[PDB]
Formats: sequence, C-alpha cells, structure tokens
Amino acid sequence: MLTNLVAEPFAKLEQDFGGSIGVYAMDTGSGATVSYRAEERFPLCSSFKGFLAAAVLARSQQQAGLLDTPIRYGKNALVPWSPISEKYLTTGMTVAELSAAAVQYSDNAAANLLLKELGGPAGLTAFMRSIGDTTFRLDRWQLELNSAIPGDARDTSSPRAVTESLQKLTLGSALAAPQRQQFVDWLKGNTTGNHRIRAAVPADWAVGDKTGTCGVYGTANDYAVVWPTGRAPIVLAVYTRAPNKDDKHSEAVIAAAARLALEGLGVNG
Repeated sequence: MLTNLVAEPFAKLEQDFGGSIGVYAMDTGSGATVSYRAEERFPLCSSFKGFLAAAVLARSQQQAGLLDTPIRYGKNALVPWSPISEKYLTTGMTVAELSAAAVQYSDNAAANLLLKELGGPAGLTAFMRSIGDTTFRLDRWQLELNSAIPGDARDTSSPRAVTESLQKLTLGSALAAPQRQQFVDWLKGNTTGNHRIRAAVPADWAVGDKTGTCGVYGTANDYAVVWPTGRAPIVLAVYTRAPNKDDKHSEAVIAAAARLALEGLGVNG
C-alpha cells in the first residue's frame, strides 16, 4: 500500500502552530499519497471560488456564449475585498473576467455574482456532486460562510476531497479539454498564494493554486497542482484551523506543511 510510505513530523508542526493542520497530496504517476488529518472537515473560506470557476466552465460547454456575456452590477454588490470588480463598477465585466477575478484576486463581488448565476450554494454543491465529490458542501453566501465556527460542518470540505476534485478538474476528464486548460491557466495566474504552497515549489516548476483566509479561528488554506519537470504532476491541499476565535493564521505553516508533503512523496525540491 502506497499511503504514508515515509512518515513526516506534521504533529510537531501543528503543535507549534497551536491548532490543527490537514494535508492530502497525490503523486499522479505512481498513486502514492501523503495523508494527515485528510478526512477531517475544515472551513473552505474563499477556496470555494476555484471550484466555482470550474462550475462556470462546465456550464460553458453547453452555452458557447456564456463566458463573453457582459454582467453589469450596482454599487451594493461591492462588498469588502473586491479589488478588481470595484474598477469596473461603471462598465461591467464579462463572466470570464469575473471568474478570473474570483480565482486570481479572491474578488468577493465577482464570486457573489457568479454564485447567484449558478443557483447559489446548493448549485455549486450540485456541481461537485456531479464530479463524484460527496464531501464538499457550500451552505451560505458570503460573508458569514467564513465564520469558521469550531464543529460547524457548514461551508467545509476535507483535504482529501479537495485534492481528488482538483485532480479530476485539472488533469482528469471532468471538464472538456479547452475548459480544463482554461481552469489551469486561471489557477496558474493566481496572485494571492506566493507565501503558501508556491513558497515550497522550485521556481522552474509550473504551479497553479487557490487560497483561502477566513480571518478567524486560525483558519486558512491553499490547494495546488504542481508540475515538476521530468515526472508526473502532484496535486495537494493544506488546510488549517485553531481553537480560539482570535488565534492567528500562518502562511509559513502552510508552506512548511507543503514542504513536508513533497518530501514524503520523494519529490526532490
């Protein structure tokens, strides 16, 4: 069996952080995995937005005009942390541009407009069910979806299910080939993850990712596809939480967990 062939000190890492860390990493060549708290639930925070963009792309396979459709919105749509959509309030943006902003800047107004167009939290959850993910659940609209309350299963998934779904969408057959490459390209252009999984990945390897930062309960995360040169790609997810509302998240802890995961797979980095 190919899970955790090499032990890594995840317990000491989460103890120093003062919380819990969940990790699942897959070598798509051999099938070997690294797994630590991988089936526990952790808050998604903004990381749901990557799967939202994939759901939009899936719909575009049946609606050739969807991605270029212009969307206008009012000032009431501009909630905190809407860095791209606030620059186009007076003009509108296309569905594709809103999707890119949601993925690459974690733009909240853009994500809310797209979620409404998909049928809300239940519509995104239905898309995840359609690719075989039985763990993911989105339950609320922003901003309370980021409340990260200990023990609350709303707006959560597991590191394992996040990785399995990411693999299906970026490397597998869940999206048609043009849409698959567009999803990969949006993730590759993310701007918010330079201190997380990317900090553990050599600069000469390709990588795409989506981050999340709830702002409470030490809760933050990142998931990524990584293409080391000369071998098959790696898919991984790192999620954190902590017991007290004012516990701080740590980007360094996410980068360190990613390093341990790559070491556990025997990937020289």
